[PDB]
This record gives sequence, C-alpha cells and structure tokens, in this order.
Amino acid sequence: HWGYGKHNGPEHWHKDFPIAKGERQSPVDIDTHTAKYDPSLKPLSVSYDQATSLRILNNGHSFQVTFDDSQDKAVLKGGPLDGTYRLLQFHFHWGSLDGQGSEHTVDKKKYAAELHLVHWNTKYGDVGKAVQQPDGLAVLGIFLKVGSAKPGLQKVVDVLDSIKTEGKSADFTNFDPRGLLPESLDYWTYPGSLTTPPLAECVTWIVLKEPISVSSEQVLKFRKLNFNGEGEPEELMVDNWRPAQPLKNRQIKASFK
Ligand SMILES: NS(=O)(=O)c1nnc(NC(=O)[C@]23C[C@H]4C[C@H](C[C@H](C4)C2)C3)s1
Ligand SMILES: [Zn+2]
Repeated sequence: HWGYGKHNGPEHWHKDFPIAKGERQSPVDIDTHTAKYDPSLKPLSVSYDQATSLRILNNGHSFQVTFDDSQDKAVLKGGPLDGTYRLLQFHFHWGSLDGQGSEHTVDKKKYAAELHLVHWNTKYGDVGKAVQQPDGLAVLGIFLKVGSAKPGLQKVVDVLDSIKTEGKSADFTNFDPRGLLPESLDYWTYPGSLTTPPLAECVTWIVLKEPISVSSEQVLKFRKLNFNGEGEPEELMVDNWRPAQPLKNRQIKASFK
C-alpha cells in the first residue's frame, strides 16, 4: 500500500494510480513571475462562523480534523469558484526539518508545512460524487513557516499525543478553523488534483500567498506522530508531502498585483 517511503512513495504511486502522470496533477511550483494577475477574480469568501468540527484522526498518512458537511455550515465561495463548497476536513503535510514539508512551492521555496482545508461542491450532493467531477473539490492551501506560535493551532497540537498511531481518533468538537487563517486572503489559483491517492483531477486549488507562523514546539509535536499502527516498528510521520509535479498546459492566476 502507498506511502512516503523509498519503496512505496510518490515515485511509485503511478503503478496503482496511473493518473499520477496526468495533465492536471498537484502540487506544483508557483513561479511568481509567470503567474498572471487576473482582475476578474472575485474576493474569496471564507464563511466558517457555523463550522461544526467532529473528530481528529491519524489516518496513517497525516492527521485530519473532520467537520459536519450535511448542511451549509462552513463554506467557501467566491474567488475562482462557482457555487458553494462545504468544508469536510483539514489536514497537514510537514517535513523532518524546517526547510521542507510543503507540497506547493513558491519560486522553488519549500515551507516547513502546508495546511489543506478540503471542500466539496454541493451541486454534486456528496463528496464521493464530487471527486468524480473536474470542479468537484476546492482545497484552500496555507503555508506554515516556523516563528512565533499560532494560538489557533494550539488546541490541535494539544491533542496529538492521543492519536499517535494510525487508526486512532479523538473527539474534537467546538474547534474554530478561523484561527488557522492568515490576515490576507490574497491567493494563487489553478486547476489540479488530490495530492494523495486516488490523485483525482477534481480540485480547484486556492493557495494563500501569506503563510502562517507556527512555533518550533508546535511543529515538533507534528513530528512525533507515527505512520505505523500501535505495536509495529515505529516510523515517525515526517516528510508526508508529494513534490511538485509538471505544470503542463496550465496557467496559475493571482488574485493580487
Ligand atoms: N492533499 S489534498 O488536500 O489534495 C487531498 N488529497 N486526497 C484527499 N482525499 C479526500 O479529501 C477524500 C474526501 C473524501 C473522498 C475521497 C475518498 C476519502 C474521502 C478522502 C477523498 S484530500
Ligand atoms: Zn493535503
């Protein structure tokens, strides 16, 4: 089964998921001098006031926080998007050292980690149907750099000890994801894919220009998680990022000059 190691990592995924070599794969390097400002792009609308978080879970490739998506409660609209996209979950990708960990890069620069808030287009009724559509999902990507602590991340960090190994979950209600956002909603956008299997080409990517800062103590707690299940040889969950893929016939648009 797939992972991030030498024998099951990103260079192997195409054998089970041939779309790994497809025409709109993610992540990509964002070349800031080639991205074009698009004045027709509307402001992003992030409406998280009624978000209802449910659980936090170690799924063997990251940890994720899941939300109630049975109603319009936490939604993303505007920007490049048509219609309403409901927040399903967020998760992170991170590195073994501070100089790597992000999936998207900016002028080849790698950040220490990357937060992905995963949303799906309500016109398709459920997320499984949405993943089969070219406009089915919208992922809001936020870079993390190491510096001052991010207070809105601390409640997450606090609970990671309880989900150390694959399969573990914990109650994670009343979490406000607005605490994970930077000040600015300036963004780049391009059509892409899921960055883990099945690698489906169903995502409108919205990558925020402004990173959030997290403390060294916060990211160190990410690095104490395990890929393995309890009772198996301990393999630290680090470097769970897919590298940049070919841009091919795609243009990255910027919301800002
Ligand atoms: N790293 S990223 O944000 O591009 C993501 N890469 N893969 C992701 N997968 C999902 O989000 C799913 C949401 C539900 C349906 C598909 C089957 C399970 C269930 C998970 C997809 S997000
Ligand atoms: Zn992701």
